[PDB]
Amino acid sequence: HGSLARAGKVRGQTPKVAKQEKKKKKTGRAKRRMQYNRRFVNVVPTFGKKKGPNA
Amino acid sequence: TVTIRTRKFMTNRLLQRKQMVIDVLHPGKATVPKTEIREKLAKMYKTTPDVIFVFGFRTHFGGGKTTGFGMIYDSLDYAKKNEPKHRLARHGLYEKKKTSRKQRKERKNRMKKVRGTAKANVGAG
Amino acid sequence: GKCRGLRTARKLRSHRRDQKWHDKQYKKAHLGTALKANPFGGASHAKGIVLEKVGVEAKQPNSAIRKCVRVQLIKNGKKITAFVPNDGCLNFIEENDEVLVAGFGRKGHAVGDIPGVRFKVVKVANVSLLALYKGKKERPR
Amino acid sequence: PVARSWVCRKTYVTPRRPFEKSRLDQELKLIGEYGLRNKREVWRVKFTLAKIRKAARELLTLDEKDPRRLFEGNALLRRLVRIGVLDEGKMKLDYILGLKIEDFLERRLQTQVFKLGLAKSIHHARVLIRQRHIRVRKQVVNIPSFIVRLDSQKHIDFSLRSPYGGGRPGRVKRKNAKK
RNA sequence: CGUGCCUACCAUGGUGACCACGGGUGACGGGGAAUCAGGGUUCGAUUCCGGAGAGGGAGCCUGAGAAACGGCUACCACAUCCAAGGAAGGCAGCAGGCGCGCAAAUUACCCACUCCCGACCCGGGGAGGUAGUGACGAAAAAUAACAAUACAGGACUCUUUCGAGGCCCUGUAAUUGGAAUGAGUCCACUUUAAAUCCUUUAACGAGGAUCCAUUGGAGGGCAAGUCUGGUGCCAGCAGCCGCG
Ligand SMILES: [Mg+2]
Ligand SMILES: [Mg+2]
Ligand SMILES: [Mg+2]
Ligand SMILES: [Mg+2]
Ligand SMILES: [Mg+2]
Ligand SMILES: [Mg+2]
Ligand SMILES: [Mg+2]
Ligand SMILES: [Mg+2]
Ligand SMILES: [Mg+2]
Ligand SMILES: [Mg+2]
Ligand SMILES: [Mg+2]
Ligand SMILES: [Mg+2]
Repeated sequence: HGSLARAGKVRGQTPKVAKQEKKKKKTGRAKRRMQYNRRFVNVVPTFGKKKGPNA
Repeated sequence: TVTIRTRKFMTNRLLQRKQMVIDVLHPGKATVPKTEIREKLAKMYKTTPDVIFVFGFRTHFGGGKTTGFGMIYDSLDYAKKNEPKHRLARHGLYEKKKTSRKQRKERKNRMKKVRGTAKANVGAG
Repeated sequence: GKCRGLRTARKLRSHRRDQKWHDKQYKKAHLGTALKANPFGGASHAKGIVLEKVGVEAKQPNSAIRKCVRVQLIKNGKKITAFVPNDGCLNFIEENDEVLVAGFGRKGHAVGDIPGVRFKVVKVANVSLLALYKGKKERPR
Repeated sequence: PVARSWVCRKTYVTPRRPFEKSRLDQELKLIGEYGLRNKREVWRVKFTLAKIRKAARELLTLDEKDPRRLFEGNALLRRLVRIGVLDEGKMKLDYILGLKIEDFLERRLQTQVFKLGLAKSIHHARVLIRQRHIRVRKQVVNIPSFIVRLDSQKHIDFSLRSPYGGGRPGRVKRKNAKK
């Protein structure tokens, strides 16, 4: 077919964005500590009818 | 500082030897080397220090007991005869002086090719 | 309707051994045509060298031009229409390059968008396509 | 040929459904309650409890006066008492099946440290049992996954260490900075 | 040694639809492995037992034991040195090399342990053991933590408290410590035939330039965004439905 060389069009016309400086991510036991403390200690004031885990 | 004790004890009067398991206790510094444990066991056995051998030392993961096998003999001639040459090599009684690979096998090959007077000439020289 | 006597186990094993062939999976697993018909010789991966680069059309509800690599094998020697997975990589796959191929999700069927391609490009001359689609491990020049 | 060892045990159960909301919530609150690293060491405790349940049902299958049932049941009760899950009371074989997952996690090392002091925030007790600071007996304990046996249960000391044993492991840095 | 194993004569017998006979097996046979109600299904070349073979296949000396192949003779296919008249070879042993393939380790040290051979307490053993590559797979497990001061996003005990916090999760690129311990830098040990690795201890050894956790996904199954900007059935995504 004549339009076979339409390759890399999106990665050639997509503007690049510099990945900004993100802090280090605590892993393992610390990650499970923050996953427990994100959704098991101070969420129950917000009642379980509505849910807001990401927006 | 250190404390050397025995755990299991056997006696073989056929070879004039006494075998034991040695635990050295450490609430302090590192594993005591070959010389000082041998000297303290020779002092506790109250004989000449050139007769008692010991081999193997463990460590129970931070201080504690170190475990080894000790051979207390009574005769130095029986020590030179009964102990193997690798345990004579700790004090340097036996030396082989050519600890090289393929020497024996290449002498076997050079004695396998030729035979007789030429074999005694090449294989020895 | 069955046969349920104490001396009927020969009749049972004969009947189940006859009716077991009518399943598709048993006959494609224990008939030699799944060795002497397919490529790979019954394998998972095979190297191959590019013969041509052909764009195929997609199905009827999806209007797309998929990119395919006609692969000449090394082991069997069959001609295989492969598929370039990602967005670029048509510029990264040149003419007559060593290409490792695999399946999509199933040996029998193909992907519901591509009509007649069972195979998918993995490597480009001993350096994989995921690295070339990312920034590291660029091809030899 | 060679003859050294060929044996392989997998104390690891991956569940059938990978993504269950209530089960992942239960596992996350279990990890956050008992201070763990990942879910494979939850699945270890799950596999050991399931193996105990399978052995208990295999014993309860047999007749009451069976010698294998009596011997293995008395041995299993003795082992569970020496672990510390059961009491010296109900010695029934269905009382073995009437157990939960949290009992072995309570009978781990740092949870018994939490019950008997010197723990001070289980997330810090992880560091206190990784570093040589909590030592069940003269043989030094280092590994967190350690079952505290009921026979002693109280010998938690530490010798030749930083806060009480002595020495200058890193305070010599601060002292050389002040000098 | 008992045998249609062979020979001479005599009889016409023997097996089979309860699958005889003939084919294929990407078929060495098992103890076993994977798979979790039970019943089953699929592999087992592989460390232990037995069998077969040393490129194919035939014959044989010695010896108690071989149709042996790190024994021999002849044929076929390979293949080395020739000074061209002739010799010499069988890694489906240990390393290693070529080819093949998606696919698999170093021309290492030692008889120290295990046993094995021999005339023998003494010799030898790529049988084996040690070491190198190794994310086939399994076991334990830090990855920056934690207890402190303070702005408080403020849930909670209760009193008009617009808070008394001897309970508190959290953003704190805000400060202070155990300056911990771990990885690595390395004395001395130890192990070891000689080393290496496990452990011990001497001196070093973290403050975001740290000593850096990645692999896939965020429409439903299936956990998680009706966020932002381009691309506009093009690129593509998606194993299925589907989106553009
Ligand atoms: Mg399909
Ligand atoms: Mg075969
Ligand atoms: Mg099973
Ligand atoms: Mg079964
Ligand atoms: Mg037989
Ligand atoms: Mg043979
Ligand atoms: Mg042989
Ligand atoms: Mg050979
Ligand atoms: Mg060959
Ligand atoms: Mg994606
Ligand atoms: Mg969902
Ligand atoms: Mg996918």
